[PDB]
Parts: sequence; structure tokens; C-alpha cells
Amino acid sequence: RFLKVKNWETEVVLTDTLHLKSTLETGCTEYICMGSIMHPSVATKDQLFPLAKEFIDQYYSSIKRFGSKAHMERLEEVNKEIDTTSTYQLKDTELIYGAKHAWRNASRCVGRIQWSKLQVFDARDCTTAHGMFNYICNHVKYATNKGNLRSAITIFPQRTDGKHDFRVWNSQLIRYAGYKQPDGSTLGDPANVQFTEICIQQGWKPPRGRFDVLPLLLQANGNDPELFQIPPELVLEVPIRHPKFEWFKDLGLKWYGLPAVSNMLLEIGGLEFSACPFSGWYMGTEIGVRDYCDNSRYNILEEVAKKMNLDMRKTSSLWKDQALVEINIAVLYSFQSDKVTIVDHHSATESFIKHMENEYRCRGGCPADWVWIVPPMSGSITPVFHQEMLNYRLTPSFEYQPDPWNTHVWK
Amino acid sequence: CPRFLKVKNWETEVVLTDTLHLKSTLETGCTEYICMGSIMHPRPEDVATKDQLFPLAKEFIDQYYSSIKRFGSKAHMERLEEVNKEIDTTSTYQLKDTELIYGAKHAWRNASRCVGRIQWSKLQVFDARDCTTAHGMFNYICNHVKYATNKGNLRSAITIFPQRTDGKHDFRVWNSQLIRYAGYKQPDGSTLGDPANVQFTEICIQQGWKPPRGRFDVLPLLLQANGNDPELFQIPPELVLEVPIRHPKFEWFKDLGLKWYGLPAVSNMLLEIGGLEFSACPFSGWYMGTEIGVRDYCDNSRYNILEEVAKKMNLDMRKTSSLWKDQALVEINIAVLYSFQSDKVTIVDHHSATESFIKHMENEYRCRGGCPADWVWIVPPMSGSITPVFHQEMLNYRLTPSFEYQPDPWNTHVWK
Ligand code: HEM
Ligand code: HEM
Ligand SMILES: Cc1cc(CCc2cc(CCN(C)C)cc(F)c2F)nc(N)n1
Ligand SMILES: Cc1cc(CCc2cc(CCN(C)C)cc(F)c2F)nc(N)n1
Ligand SMILES: C[C@H](O)[C@H](O)[C@H]1CNc2nc(N)[nH]c(=O)c2N1
Ligand SMILES: C[C@H](O)[C@H](O)[C@H]1CNc2nc(N)[nH]c(=O)c2N1
Ligand SMILES: [Zn+2]
Repeated sequence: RFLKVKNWETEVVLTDTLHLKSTLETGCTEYICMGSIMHPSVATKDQLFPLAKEFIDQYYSSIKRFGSKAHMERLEEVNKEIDTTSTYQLKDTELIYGAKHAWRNASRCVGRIQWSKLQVFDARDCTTAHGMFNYICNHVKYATNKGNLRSAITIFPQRTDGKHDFRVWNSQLIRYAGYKQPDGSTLGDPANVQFTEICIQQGWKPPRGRFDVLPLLLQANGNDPELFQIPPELVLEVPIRHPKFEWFKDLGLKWYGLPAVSNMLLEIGGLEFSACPFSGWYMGTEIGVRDYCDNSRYNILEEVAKKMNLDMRKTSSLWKDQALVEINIAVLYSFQSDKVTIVDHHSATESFIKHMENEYRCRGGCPADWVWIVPPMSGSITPVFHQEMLNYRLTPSFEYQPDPWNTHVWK
Repeated sequence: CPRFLKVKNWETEVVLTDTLHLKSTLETGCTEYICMGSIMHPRPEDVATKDQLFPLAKEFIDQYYSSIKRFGSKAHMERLEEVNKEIDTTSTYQLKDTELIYGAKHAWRNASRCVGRIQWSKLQVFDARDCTTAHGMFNYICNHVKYATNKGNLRSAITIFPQRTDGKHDFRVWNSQLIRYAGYKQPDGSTLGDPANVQFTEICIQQGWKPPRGRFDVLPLLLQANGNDPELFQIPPELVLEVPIRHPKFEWFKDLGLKWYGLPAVSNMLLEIGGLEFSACPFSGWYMGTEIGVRDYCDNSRYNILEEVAKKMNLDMRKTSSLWKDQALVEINIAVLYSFQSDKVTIVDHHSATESFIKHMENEYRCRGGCPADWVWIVPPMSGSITPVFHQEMLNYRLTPSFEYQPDPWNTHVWK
């Protein structure tokens, strides 16, 4: 059936037909909704050809050549390859199409208005961690672009038997280390304490500061991962200051400009690309709300509210909320003053609404996860708050995968 | 369905095990292939047949006798038999007072969208099932308001009018809440008062209400008894506790002339207990500050005063990346909380409410086997991620007794 979604502020009603094309499961049933569960829970030739066919069919449908000679010949070509090798290889055009569409279908991403403007770097000829490092450096340098950030993805060889996976062990290409202190607390980013310890265990000499860029830990063809230092001139960073509080710079805060997810899995036509780092540019709340103010992260709200001299004895003074806004003002101001691309959550959500209208027009829908699309601060003064959304799983897609250290047979 | 479901809190690492979802009875709207958790609402003549009513009543009676540790008892089987004979001969049945009280508390306890449920067992239940006229409804509602307000020391309460029979004799409160301000559409397109209430205000005016046409005009009650045409009543102003909104630091905030009423009282929902339908069941609690300060004032299609506050704050309103809206939103919520506490009118901030909700949820998982919760509604509309519910995985499912939405009565009423 056709499904209607309404915006309760503008009263715009959109009609969704795209969800009829999905066949992956969401985790909900008719009796339990799992829409706020973070992760609700190697292929044979037998499963692989229907997945390949489905993808080839939508690729040739997208280029207005469904049922053509090229389409029929590609299907037969892919059929032979799965027969004789138990897998197949994507053409370059298919790889680009598949990566852009995995972004387009990412229901949790508020940034998808940009989806067709993705730079795709084919790294499927890589064989070693040294080659991986070269490809990643080129990605970072291209995507950073001296502050004028550009979306990019680098795609390393697909999974074969599951014993020869390419993996970026880092969760993001650029991240700060976290140090569990003798006296029990944490120096740096507490989210990275375990990864930091693996790097130390693997030989990384930690500088033991608050903003130490972690090395890359790179695994090629299932071998033991290897450490590499990203050349510092490639790592663009922004000192955080505030347009009114001159004391803010004294907090010593900074952040990196490039957000680059390096631990997800990219699935296209049944093939699994277990190393596929991709990067865009920040929405300010990703830094200033979650990275700085989550209790299990940098957790600086107390320090800032102290310097603002707010009454912190009772929660109903909203001292946390006041400090939070100023921290996010500082972040946006700092990036903008350094001419590093950043979007505030008002502009981002506004763009997402326009993106939804576009997708409902041209595509018949847009899968969207309200729990993730709505920003972590000031939710209801953004237009996504009042937007009904339908969440459903289309492919190509990005998926989570287990951490490599929980799997890796060390050698 | 799997027998255990685990939810995790990603900030504290606490993992909870849900088995209560095995008792869920009605649909969520989701399927295996689509989630509808952000959809707001996923014939009146049609009432439950005898055959539909028997098992719903037995399910409720069993749950009631299990709750008082008398399951399988003589009284339990006799109650089952008495209900079964009532449905047989009259096509309906009547709840005992104990059952009605148990049912109302559990509809609250089961309300997945309610962050205030740590209080569910303290609900004061007023039995108004002997009411026959709109004048009597007005009497019951006034008594409810006065009891719940309690001079600012608010107490949660519900008043339950007679259940639906054939669907042509419904009791209804046409107001969506017992206390709301009027909204007036002007010829030039602007709105005075509360823009959410323009349509209901117009209904009242057509029914004979003479509107004073101000910014904070309490709407009259529009009350329907026994399926008759609804009738207008004015709540005595001394029963409507109001709070003038001022700010602890900004002396100019009082000059905005704002105020709000103290008692939030939903009156358009349907209470379903054991297959019986109570179409008029107004219930009241106390406010979370953000329900006034974020939504009632800063929603664009509401009072929309972020502009005027930002102007008096002399904020850079040119670019959104100044976060002038976020900054004004906080100050308004500071003023609302300060104004209620100063006048000693019960209110709860979103930090305290969400923290209490996490403790309630943990207790319910331990004592009851789960706690249905709707993340989209439980997370507050400002500062979501600095409250503990943001990081709490939740399972949503529908248990009975429950509060349900029902159609607006002006769309279905057959005018006499
Ligand atoms: C260009 C600017 C972009 C912005 C502002 C943006 C913004 C966001 C935000 C705020 C989230 C929420 C996730 C979180 O809070 O951790 C998200 C999720 C996501 N983004 Fe985007 N993004 C951008 C680009 C991209 C690109 C280039 C890709 C892939 C090619 C992508 C793929 C995803 C995926 C897969 C998720 C889901 C992550 C998950 O499920 O945990 N995004 N994005
Ligand atoms: C005692 C203090 C209470 C507080 C602080 C509270 C708070 C809230 C809040 C913030 C919501 C979401 C509100 C919205 O955005 O519209 C809500 C929803 C709800 N509450 Fe509570 N509530 C309280 C008492 C009660 C009582 C006494 C009942 C019934 C006996 C109740 C039943 C419900 C229901 C059914 C909903 C869902 C409403 C809907 O779907 O529109 N609440 N509550
Ligand atoms: C390409 C891309 C992805 C994402 C989403 C993932 C993502 C999320 C956060 C903050 C949220 N989380 C840590 C609490 C920081 C990041 F660096 C990051 F990659 N965002 C942006 N802008 N671009
Ligand atoms: C008994 C009760 C119910 C509710 C939820 C319903 C409810 C919601 C709002 C918010 C306004 N909405 C348009 C955004 C104001 C209310 F008075 C109100 F009853 N809340 C509180 N505290 N108590
Ligand atoms: C579209 C979405 O369902 C809608 O805006 C919801 C979102 N969450 C909400 N949460 C609460 N507490 N109250 C609401 O009215 C809403 N509205
Ligand atoms: C439990 C809940 O699903 C979890 O905390 C989610 C909520 N929404 C989110 N939304 C975004 N954008 N990013 C997140 O990490 C989360 N976390
Ligand atoms: Zn769902």
C-alpha cells in the first residue's frame, strides 16, 4: 500500500511508494517497535546471483537502459563469473553507482542532499597495508582540500572467504586518543580508550596529551594490522574559541576538521566491502554536543558552566543547557573563522527537509530514521522534529560490522 | 517472537531484559520491513460484539486477579462467571470500583509516550459513571480541577464518565484539554492567542460563546452527555491557577505579558479497560517545563515568541549559525521553571523528569519484566542528548488497559 507521511508544522503530506522495493528487515514486528535500538539483529553462489541480478537491474534501470543488450550481456557476464569463481567484480560505473546509492539509502544520515556529489576512489587493486595507507592519505588530502571539504569514499577489495578481510581498525580515520589514568579517570577521548590501548600494545609510543591524533592501524588481506602515522600537515585542526567569551580559547580545546567513518561495511550487489572509509564535513552538534558534552566523552559542561559562573546547584537552572549552546556557538564560529566547512543543525535539517521533498518527487520516497535525523539539541525548533518519517532498508547500503579485534586470528 | 529482548543504555552500559512484550495485545503500525515509530497516529456506531467482548473481559479480569494475588481463587472464578453472564444478557458489563481504579492506573502505567509514569500508582481516580447530563459533567470536572490543582501542590487525577454503549450515547469532552487558551484568526491572516486552538475556538463561538478576544482567554468547556448536543460552561476563574512568566535575570521578561495555566489536563483521549470504552476520561498531572517553554511558546505554529525574546536579548538574528534560536529557547525555559517554582506550583524540569523516568524504567524491568517506551516522545524537545533517556534503548509495544486516540467529536456527532 501507499503510505502517507505528514509534516505537522507545514501540513505537507508526502506519499511513499519506495518502501515497496525493500526486502531487508528492520527489526520491528507488528507487535514490537525497535526503532530506538542501535543495532537490531560469507555468501554462497546460491544467495549471490539474485543479489547481483537485483543490483544490475536497478543500475540499468537508473541509466534508462533496462532490458537493453548491455543489460542482458552484463547479467550473463555476471552469471558466468559467479559460476566459475564464486564471486564477481563490479565495473567501475557500477561501483560508483553503488557507493552513491549506499549513501542515498542511509536512513540515519541527515546530510544526504549531497549524495550524488560523492567522489569515489577505487582501491580494489590494493594488496598491502602500505598500499592502504597511501590510498587513505590521498583520500584525506583530497577530502580536506585546505578547508573546503569534499565528500569522498575509498573502496578497498571486497571480502572473499572472510579470512582475507581488508579492515581499517580505526573507527574514524582521524580521532583523538583516550588514556585510562592511574587515579581511575580518563585523559583525552574516553570513547577511544580500548583502541588507544591496542595501538600502545602494537608499539605506538603515546605522547599522552589530550588531543593526540591516533595512528592508522591497517589490515590488508587478513594479515596482522600495521601502524602508520598520518602526516600532520594532512590533519586539518581547528582551535575552538568563542566570539564573546575571551576565556574560551584558554580551555585549550580543538577538534579536527574531517569526519571520516572508517569501520562500516559497504554492501553492493551481494558483495561486501569491509574497508570503505568515507568522509564528509561536520554538523556542529556532532562535535559540540556529543563529542564535548556526552558524559562518556570529553564531558566539559561543568568546566564551561564554571567559567560562565552559572548556578550549578540545581538542574532546573538549566545551566547544562546554557553551557551547551555556548559550546556549540564556539564550534561553529571557530570552523567558520578558519574557513573549514561546517553546517549548523538548523541549516542541515532544513536541507534534509528539501532533500525529502526531492526524493519523494523523483524517487517515490526517502528512508529516514527520526531517532537519528533529529539533532541532539534544540530538537523541536528544527523542521525535522515535526516531520513524520518512514524507516526502511534499501540496498546498496552501509552496515555495521564487528570490531576486528574481536575476530582477528593473530599471527 | 523471541522470548527475551535486551535493551542497552549506551552511556551507562546497563543492559535490561524485557519479557513483558510477550503480553502485548494490539498493533504498533510497524512491520518486518518498515518502521513507523515516528508516525504520530499509526465508524463510531461499531461497538464490541458479545463475541469480541468475552475474551477481552476475561483477559482483563485475569490480569486484575493476578495483581491482587488471587488468581484462580473462588472470587476470581465467580467474577468471571458474573461478567460472562452480564455480557450474555446485556451485551456489556460493568466494572467494579476496584477494577476501574486498577484499570485507570494501568492505562497510565502502560502509556508508552509518558515520561511521568514513575507516579502511576498515586493516581486519584474519580468515578463519574453515575453522571447523566452535561451539567453533572461540569460539576465533576470542576471538582477534578479543584482537587488536582490543590492550591499549586498538584495531584494527578482522572475522572471517568460512563462507558460507550451503542456509540450513539457517548460522553465526550470536546476540549482537547480542560484548560486551554483561545486562538483567534484575524481578517489580515495573523492570529491572537494560541494558534493551536483556532479551530476549537471557532466551534465555541458558533455554539454561543462570547469571546473577550485577548491573548490568554481560557476557553469554556464544551460538554456532551449521553450523545446529546454538547453544551457550554465557563470554568470559574478562581479554579484556573495561572503563573505570570518572569525571568530571574532579565527584568524585561515580565514586560512580555506572558502567563500560563498550572494544570495540564488531557480530555480528548479514550480509556479502554477490558474491552470497555470510556470516551470521556479527563486526566491531569503537572507540567514538565519544556511542555510550556519549548512547545507552547516556541513552536512556530504556537505562540512563537523566540523572535521577540531574541530581540530583547539583542541577539544576532541574521544567520542561523549564531544559534540565536537555541539561546532564546533556553532563557524561556529558565523563566518558565523559575516562575512556577517562585509561585510554588508543581513543575518538573526535563533533567529531573528524564532521570526519574530511567529509574522507573529500571524498576519496571526488574519488577514487571519490561516497560513499553516510545523514544520519539520520551526524549525532551530540547537538549536531548544531555538527558539520560537519549542514550537509553527502548522497546515500544501496546499493553492494555490503555489510553487511545479517538476522532474529534465534531467530525462524528449527529446534531440533534
Ligand atoms: C557531507 C556531509 C555529511 C553530514 C553533515 C553528515 C551527517 C550525519 C550525521 C549527523 C549522522 C548521525 C550519525 C551520528 O550522529 O553519529 C550521519 C550518519 C551517517 N552518515 Fe552522514 N553525513 C555526511 C556525509 C556522509 C557521507 C559522504 C556518507 C557515505 C558516503 C555518509 C554516510 C552516513 C551513514 C552510513 C550514516 C549512518 C551511521 C550509523 O548508522 O551509525 N554520510 N551523517
Ligand atoms: C504527573 C505528571 C506528568 C508528567 C510530567 C507527564 C509528562 C508527559 C509528557 C511530557 C508527555 C509527552 C507530552 C507531549 O509532548 O504531548 C506525556 C504523554 C502522555 N501522558 Fe503523561 N505526564 C504526567 C501525568 C500523566 C497522567 C496522570 C496520565 C494519565 C493518567 C498521563 C498519560 C499520558 C499519555 C496517555 C500520554 C500520551 C499522550 C499522547 O499520545 O498525545 N500522564 N506525559
Ligand atoms: C561522513 C560523515 C559521517 C558522519 C556520521 C558519523 C560521525 C558522527 C560523529 C558524532 C556523533 N557521535 C560521535 C556521537 C562524529 C564523526 F566524526 C562521525 F563521522 N558525520 C559527518 N559529518 N560526516
Ligand atoms: C496529564 C498530562 C499529560 C501530558 C501530555 C499531554 C500534554 C501535552 C502538552 C504539550 C503541548 N503540545 C501541543 C506540545 C501540554 C499539555 F497540557 C498536555 F496535557 N503532560 C502532562 N504534563 N500531564
Ligand atoms: C513527527 C513526530 O512524530 C512528531 O513531531 C512528534 C515527535 N516527538 C514528539 N514528542 C513529544 N513529547 N510530543 C510531540 O508532540 C512530539 N511530536
Ligand atoms: C538509544 C538510542 O538509539 C541512541 O542513543 C541514539 C539516539 N539517536 C542518535 N542520533 C544520532 N544522530 N546519533 C546517535 O549516536 C544517536 N544515538
Ligand atoms: Zn518500528
